[PDB]
Amino acid sequence: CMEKQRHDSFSHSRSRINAYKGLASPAYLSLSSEDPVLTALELSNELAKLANIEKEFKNDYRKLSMQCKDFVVGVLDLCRDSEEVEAILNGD
Amino acid sequence: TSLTAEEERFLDAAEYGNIPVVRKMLEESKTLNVNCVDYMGQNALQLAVGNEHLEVTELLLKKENLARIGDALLLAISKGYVRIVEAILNHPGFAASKRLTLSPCEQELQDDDFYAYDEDGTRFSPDITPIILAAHCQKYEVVHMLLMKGARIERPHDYFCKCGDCMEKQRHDSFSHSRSRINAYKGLASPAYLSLSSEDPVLTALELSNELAKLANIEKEFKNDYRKLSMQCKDFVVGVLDLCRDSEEVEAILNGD
Ligand SMILES: [Zn+2]
Ligand SMILES: [Zn+2]
Repeated sequence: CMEKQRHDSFSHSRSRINAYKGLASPAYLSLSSEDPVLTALELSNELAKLANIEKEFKNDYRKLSMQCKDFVVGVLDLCRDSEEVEAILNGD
Repeated sequence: TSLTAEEERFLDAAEYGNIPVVRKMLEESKTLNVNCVDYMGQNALQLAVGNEHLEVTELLLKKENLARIGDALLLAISKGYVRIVEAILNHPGFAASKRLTLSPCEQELQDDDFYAYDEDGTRFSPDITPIILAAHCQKYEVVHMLLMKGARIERPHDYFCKCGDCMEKQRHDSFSHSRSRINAYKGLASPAYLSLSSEDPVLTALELSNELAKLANIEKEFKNDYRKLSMQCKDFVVGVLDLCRDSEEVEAILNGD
């Protein structure tokens, strides 16, 4: 990370933004791992913290956290049974 | 894939609509059961219904023992395949049973995979009947067809009802109960269902709008849904009024018989 930071820091930030944009994809969120709603919530929190820290690409990280929030609310929304609602509102 | 070569050929012929190939495969073949489905795929009937093939769907429906016929009907109703809907309704399963009128969840013991979908659930909510789905889509032709069969969207009971059926539904899965009530009212408040449901549809729309507004006051949880449905009824009333071009039509709309 330090070697990447020494030269071309702008490309370093761009690469981090692109990697998080890949992680915060609804497709990647759903197909990446089991319990994708918890993963989406944790990733959204991490993106919000990074938006606080960076203070330069704040709109990008806010957009990505919005994508994660949209994924969480969309996964919740499609529930049509109470058991699905209970499973989403609390895991194993 | 657990499927064999001949059933793979039949499935691709049905999905791509190769009517001669499907007819050759399904006629006088000991093997190649018609209701062969992939592990996580679609039935031959579902393939021939999702892509409009009235001839292929009719050939599939010719076989007496076919699975997920109700799912094929729901797929055709969700779309505009009026001829496919008519063909599926002409099947002896719908004609000589209470299957069409009642919802997939509460029609019968539902042991047979009539309305069933790929593996676990149904294509739509288990509470959505064919007529409710048609009203949802505002399919005027399909709504009229289902009405001619006697399939009418039954009005849900009062919010404070205390009968045995409503209480039993309330005891477990109350969220699904509320979802079913919302879907039934969405079917009732369809402009298509409002117009084609009964005589004097403007009065029916006004009364239904008032009932929906009262329910929005009472529920305080799905207030936006009931406000949207009452807005749909108000739009229907104003639209029916608007199309008047003669004073007699205006007088008839502004006061009934
Ligand atoms: Zn590092
Ligand atoms: Zn009741």
